[PDB]
Amino acid sequence: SHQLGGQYSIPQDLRENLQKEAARIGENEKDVLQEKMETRTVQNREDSYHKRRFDMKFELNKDEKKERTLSMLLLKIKNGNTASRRTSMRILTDKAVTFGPEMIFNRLLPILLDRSLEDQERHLMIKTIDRVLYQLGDLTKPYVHKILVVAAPLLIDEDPMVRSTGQEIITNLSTVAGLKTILTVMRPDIENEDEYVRNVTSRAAAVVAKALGVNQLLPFINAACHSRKSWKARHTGIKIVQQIGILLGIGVLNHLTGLMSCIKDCLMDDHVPVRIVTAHTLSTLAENSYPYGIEVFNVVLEPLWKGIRSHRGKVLSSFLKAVGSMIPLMDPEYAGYYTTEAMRIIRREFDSPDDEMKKTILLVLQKCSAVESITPKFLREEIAPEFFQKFWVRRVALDRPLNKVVTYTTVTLAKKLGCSYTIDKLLTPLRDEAEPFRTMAVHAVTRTVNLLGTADLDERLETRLIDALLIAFQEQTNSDSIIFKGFGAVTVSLDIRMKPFLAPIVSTILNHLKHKTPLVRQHAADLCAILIPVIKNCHEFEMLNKLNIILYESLGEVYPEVLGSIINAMYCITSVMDLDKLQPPINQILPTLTPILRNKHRKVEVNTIKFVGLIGKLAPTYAPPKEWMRICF
Amino acid sequence: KAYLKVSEEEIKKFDSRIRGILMASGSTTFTKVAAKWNTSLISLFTYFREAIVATEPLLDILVKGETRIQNRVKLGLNSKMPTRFPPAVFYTPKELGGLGMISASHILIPA
Amino acid sequence: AAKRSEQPDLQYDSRFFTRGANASAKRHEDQVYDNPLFVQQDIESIYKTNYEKLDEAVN
Amino acid sequence: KSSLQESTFSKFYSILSERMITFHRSWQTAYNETFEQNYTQDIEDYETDQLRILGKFWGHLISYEFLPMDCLKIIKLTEEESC
Amino acid sequence: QEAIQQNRRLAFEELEGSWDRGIPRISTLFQRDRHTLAYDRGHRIRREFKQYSLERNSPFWWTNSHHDGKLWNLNAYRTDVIQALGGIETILEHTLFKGTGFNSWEGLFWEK
Amino acid sequence: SRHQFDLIMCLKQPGVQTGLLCEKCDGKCPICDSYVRPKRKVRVCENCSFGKQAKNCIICNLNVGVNDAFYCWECCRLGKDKDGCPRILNLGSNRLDRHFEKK
Amino acid sequence: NKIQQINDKELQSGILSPHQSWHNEYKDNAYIYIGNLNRELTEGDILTVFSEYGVPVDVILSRDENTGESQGFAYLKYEDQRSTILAVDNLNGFKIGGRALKIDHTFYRPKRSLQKYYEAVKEELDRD
Amino acid sequence: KSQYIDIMPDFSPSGLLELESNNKEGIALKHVEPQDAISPDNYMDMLGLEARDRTMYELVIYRKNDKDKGPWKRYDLNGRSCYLVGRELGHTEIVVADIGIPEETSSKQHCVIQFRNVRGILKCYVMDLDSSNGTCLNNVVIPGARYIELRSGDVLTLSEFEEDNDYELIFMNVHH
Amino acid sequence: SKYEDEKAAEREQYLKNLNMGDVQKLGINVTASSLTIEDPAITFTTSLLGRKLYDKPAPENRFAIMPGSRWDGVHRSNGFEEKWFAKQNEINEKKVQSYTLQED
Amino acid sequence: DTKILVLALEDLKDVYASKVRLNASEREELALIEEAYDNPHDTLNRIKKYLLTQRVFKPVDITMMENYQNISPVYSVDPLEKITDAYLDQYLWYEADQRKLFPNWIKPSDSE
Amino acid sequence: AMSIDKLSDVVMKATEPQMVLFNIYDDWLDRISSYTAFSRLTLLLRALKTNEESAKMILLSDPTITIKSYHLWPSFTDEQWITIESQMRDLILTEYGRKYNVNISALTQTEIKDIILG
Ligand SMILES: [Zn+2]
Ligand SMILES: [Zn+2]
Ligand SMILES: [Zn+2]
Repeated sequence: SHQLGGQYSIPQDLRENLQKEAARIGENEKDVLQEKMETRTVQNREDSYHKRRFDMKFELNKDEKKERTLSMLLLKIKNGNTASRRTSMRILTDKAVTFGPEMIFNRLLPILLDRSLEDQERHLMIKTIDRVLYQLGDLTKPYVHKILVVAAPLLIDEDPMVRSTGQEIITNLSTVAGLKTILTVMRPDIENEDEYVRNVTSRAAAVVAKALGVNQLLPFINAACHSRKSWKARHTGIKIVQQIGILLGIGVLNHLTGLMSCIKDCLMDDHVPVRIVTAHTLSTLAENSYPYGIEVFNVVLEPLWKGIRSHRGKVLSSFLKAVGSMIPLMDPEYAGYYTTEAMRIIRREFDSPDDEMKKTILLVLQKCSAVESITPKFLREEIAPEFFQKFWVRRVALDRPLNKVVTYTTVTLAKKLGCSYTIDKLLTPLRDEAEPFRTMAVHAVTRTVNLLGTADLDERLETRLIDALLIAFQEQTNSDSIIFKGFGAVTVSLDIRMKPFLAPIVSTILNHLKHKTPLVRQHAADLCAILIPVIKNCHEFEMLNKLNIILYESLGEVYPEVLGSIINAMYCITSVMDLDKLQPPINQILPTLTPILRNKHRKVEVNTIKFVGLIGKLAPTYAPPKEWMRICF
Repeated sequence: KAYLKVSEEEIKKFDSRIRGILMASGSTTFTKVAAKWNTSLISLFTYFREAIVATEPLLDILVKGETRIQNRVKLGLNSKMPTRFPPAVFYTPKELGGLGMISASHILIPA
Repeated sequence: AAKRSEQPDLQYDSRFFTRGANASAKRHEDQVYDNPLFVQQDIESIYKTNYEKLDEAVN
Repeated sequence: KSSLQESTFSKFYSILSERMITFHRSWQTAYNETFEQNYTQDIEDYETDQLRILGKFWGHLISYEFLPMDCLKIIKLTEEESC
Repeated sequence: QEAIQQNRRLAFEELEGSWDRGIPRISTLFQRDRHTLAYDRGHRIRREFKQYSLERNSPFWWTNSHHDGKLWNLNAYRTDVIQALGGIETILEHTLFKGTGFNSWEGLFWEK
Repeated sequence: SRHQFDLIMCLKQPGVQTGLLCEKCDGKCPICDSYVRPKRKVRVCENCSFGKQAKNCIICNLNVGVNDAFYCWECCRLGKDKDGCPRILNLGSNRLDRHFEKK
Repeated sequence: NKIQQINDKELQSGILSPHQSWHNEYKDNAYIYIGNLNRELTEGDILTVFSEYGVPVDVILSRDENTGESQGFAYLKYEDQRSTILAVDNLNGFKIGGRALKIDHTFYRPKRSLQKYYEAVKEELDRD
Repeated sequence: KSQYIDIMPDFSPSGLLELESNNKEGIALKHVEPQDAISPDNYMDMLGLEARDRTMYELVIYRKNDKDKGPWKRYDLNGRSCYLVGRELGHTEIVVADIGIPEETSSKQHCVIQFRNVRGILKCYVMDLDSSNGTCLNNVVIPGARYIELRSGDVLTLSEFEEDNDYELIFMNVHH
Repeated sequence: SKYEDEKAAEREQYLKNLNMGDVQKLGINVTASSLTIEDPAITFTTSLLGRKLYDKPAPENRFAIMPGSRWDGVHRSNGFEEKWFAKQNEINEKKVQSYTLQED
Repeated sequence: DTKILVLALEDLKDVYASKVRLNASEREELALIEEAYDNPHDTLNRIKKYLLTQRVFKPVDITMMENYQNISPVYSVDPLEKITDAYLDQYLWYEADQRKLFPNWIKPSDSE
Repeated sequence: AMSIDKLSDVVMKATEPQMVLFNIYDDWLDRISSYTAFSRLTLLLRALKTNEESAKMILLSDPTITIKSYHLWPSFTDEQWITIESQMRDLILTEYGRKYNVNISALTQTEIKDIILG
């Protein structure tokens, strides 16, 4: 099989060796369109936990025409033109009565259990259940079981918009189906073996509790919590108390006595996972109560400590969360005792690598600043240095749910600790390399300086603070407000002291307005609008007219995001400074703006209309009246 | 040995290609004309690589084309003066702020 | 006794793929060159001092 | 050198030398003497690629006799002395 | 053959030399979308019939630089021209470069 | 709300805390939704206070609140001032439906 | 799933390479806490999955002093640290025997009471 | 001096790590197909001939008490690269092996029928899995832990001795 | 007291030193082929710390570390290590795409 | 199916990757392509349905591009039909090349 | 300057009073303005003035990069210079911290630029 010529490309049999791989490896690849095919379907938002909704168990020729009509209407709503479904919602809400609720729900509800439906298509179905349930008003038990299979798994869903529209149903169904019917449907469901089904109807039965009032639902809980029959009924019967205490918020209170029947006695269970749950259900009842409760929580305070002084493990993390949130509602006599008791435990647990404990350590520090007994010297000497080093690791700054806690905990400790002490420790993170960690340490400074004020800082931190910000300002990548408010909440505090630091800052504004990337020219101009009220207080009118001209020569910029923020700084300089001494001057400014009003976008139209109307107030006489009429058009 | 040359059809296609580059529209901006001459030129020398050495008419047409575009820029302002337009103006890469047009036409042509 | 997962044929060093192989082919219609004439454009930054390494190196 | 930076061998630098070696005998001695400088001193530097460009470059000069072939006398094959 | 034979690992140090060589351009084996290109067949004739369906000329009708990889590099031309004109300084004696007031010409960027 | 019918007010006994409005809903009467001529601060009940909920605008209850909320003069003449907690509970049909369509 | 949550955020921002990564907090640590193990997996089998990412020098499985069965956690030191960056990151959240194990960096302090268990383990890992 | 420490490590395999790679839904199965394992048809498709010139393989069962009734069952071996022998009684049992036998002296995993490609030639083999009772080919005992080369017509018995043999398993080169 | 302090320090040191990774501690780190190959004469004729190393080809890795002799040979991964390459290739690609797609 | 789409739609999108000021027909097309990415399955069903039922098509406009010697024709079909024509094209070439329809000699082929 | 290999080699050997030309910039002025060239040069001298041997370690790390027979400084590419200017930049700061025992995170940015520039 001799070749003619030679081989110049690749050997012929080697391409097929390659083109066979793409079939083998490609079927596992999820191609671009294959990806977007799945992403559409709502299940990509969900963990393995949430997937269990589908594991849950769900259970003529004239009148055959209505059997189509509903199935057509239910089609138009779900998949239909916006002018279609708008007419088919009007037809349901009127005619829901005449159609058999058997026919509606037996046809409607199965859709919500398929694995296909998109989020746009699901919310159009739920909106029909809500509008149908509102009318009929007398509903049989078979469907109340079906509806809660559909509706209740919403309560655990990822985002709050869906969480609420799930809650909106059950509070409507609770009134329709009445008190007697639902509490019969939960009983076989709470004794259920499956976890997910129990986690679902703790949240569902609690939503029922708020709508009908908790007293009507209380003997149900007391049956489940105190139940010796099943272990799991004790457990979930206690969770019902959380989502009652979470929903009812402050209002738990007067019901706290009846609830305490469940909590304490169900606490003593030999099963640890029950022991743990009540320790949390107390910290929620303790907080939601706040000042008033304690007289009902003395009964539980004794068994916690014998659980803290021994069990360690995760029982220590839960019991301390309970005792930690009883403190602020204790009397000053005891509250000082239990903290100095608990502050011994925390000092021992700062080295605990677990998350569950760190969330407990923060709570107690957070609540033990307000105790009188600890001095701010004790903190600085011990708790503070072992705090900032362990909780400010970069692994904290990444996940938001633990960032909001550490900064809030930092900010509260800033009342006992100095303002100069915390800001001193936050300079290492403000200059850090990681981006998400520089943003965390900015929130802590903005929040702190608003409370305490900058009067505390010795001159050296006042200079080091601003160098840390400018740095942390000039390496930012993502656009966020926090740096600007922060750098703007510092200036407002120390304003007259700012004067020497104001020369080199304005040099970097003028240096960043020459930078190629258009984001940097936003933040260069966004930081001018902040410094103007400070520059005027320092009384540089020779240094405003320099910014103003430089903002004038850039006013023909292309990028709308950037051109908008330049006009914003122009509007800050103009209102602040005298008109007569404006450098450009005004009569040269206003005719440059009128062709900018045609700039579409928004940032430009908004920031301009505020600038033009400024001149209408302050200096109407400059542009001739045919110019004002060119603006009115 | 295989001697190679460019067929006469694909010389005429090139010449007509430039002819179209001058009337194309948007021709007047100096940088778009220079970019168009670049791409066309690179398509040629990259496709016919070796064959261009042995064809006279193709070389002649290159010399006409390149001068015609430079004339496009010059008439674009108002001068044919050599003194105003030193070769750095046409030949500096765009990264230093010239046209960056890529000259294959200086050479010396075998006569 | 446990079953191996399949590795295809030769395998390859990771630097084959991560190099961004033929990336120059998503070129604009008329860009003759594939690199900026100067690094200093492409480098995106020059000197950003690292306060963490120096503090370790000093002490 | 400008031949070695070029990434592949070309007939340009061959004929550039061929036209030049025949011009005057003073360039005969310029290539003859620079084939010795390469082989002795300057081979120690080169990558295994740029030897493929030299090999073909002294191929056309020797096989067309421009060199000529007795200038290849310096090549000596031993285990002891060879790079 | 060697690697499949001894179960070793191609190191990329060995084959980096030829990274830009070859008429299919070796580097085209390691493209990201190669898996989806193995299903593109008949591309050569698609390019040559784009004459008819489109008005805009794309003067490269003989290559898909996705399949074939980029078959030329003119990078060196740009430097060699720059020193044929006398270097960057004498080039910038003919400009407003000093008017702008920049210190060095190295990082200039023209708005695209 | 005056023009959006599904939203349900609170109407409980106002406490001593002042309602807040976000920057976007700022300058509005919570009853008639007019931007003109304020008169009296709003006062909302405790059970609309507590935690995160207290901060959110008393109209959209989504964005965080900053400024105080006043009743306009006309709503203080008729007496709609003192009916109760003027706070919207649900997010309403309009806000949800935009949200899902966008994604 | 706590840690797995971080790396996705982190990588999304293009953090890339340890200086900016939270894994840089350690650098002097090698042992990795290996959590949520199944009960029947023993030291040799934990020394199966974890050599994918490196060469273990040491291992300790935590087990009750009396009955001598798995507590469910282990401490495994890799020879070259960067395996730790690799194991924590890559293999965290992975199922074995139905329960998805957790890894995290750890500082490990030896306990006198196991002193013989160290040579008994070492001698096997000292074979290689 | 009694024991070093009561605890000590193991360095022994658990069934969990090996099991996950291999599943009979209930249980792990020995014998990962060697790298050259290929189903016969896909080897026949390499040599590219429609079924008349192909070699086929069926494993026919003859109850050793009476063979006169002909085949007890007929199992086609051209489908897969490997086939597993085990205990499926019918009278409760879980079904594991490909080829089951109603034999109470046969372990769940007994002998494996493996096809391979050795230098371009399809050759079926057999290995004892070291089942409880042993195995015999040509009614001759076979050593465990090696692939023994099957040859057309040979018989496969499930036990070490003739006393327990109720069935005959015959391997067939199939042409013309 | 001083002695006690010293002892404490020593134990701390011991703790830290035990914890440190071996390769870093010895540390100090982290053409020929072509020639020795393109050569006619050649024709005529595994752990950093000596620890046992695997045999068969392993999955690729960020640092190129090689699995220990004891590895079973199954992929076990969350799937991250492959997703880092996709980001690695991306970031490395858009440095080239940014200039080449530039226009004017 | 999805891969042959990806190839087709990318072939259609490369036309408008360059263009600057778009006419209406262009926006119409780009709308169709973007929708084709947003619902691949839907547009596959649309395609195959057109491969069955539709035997009457919209008209086809002509312009002529001047080559200064030649004048060559150019056909612009409608985008709805461009997508089915594209998918059909890519598919037929993939099969026909897979089953060895065209022998070696026919050749503005893929390899060279 | 005397801490460079070549210049010391000339000044040590020479037995007569004599003038010698050098080009300090090797060939850097192809791709670099005189401004930034003088700037890098003063950085390469400031790190050689202070640490010396440890700076010369930064220069002479990779032997693959070779000083030519003409030049003084080893011939890098542009990016290798961009990193080496950062290392030579680092020696000044670590050494400053060693000298005055100031942990260098305690300094203002201006103080860093002044330290690098004198
Ligand atoms: Zn609002
Ligand atoms: Zn009002
Ligand atoms: Zn209220």
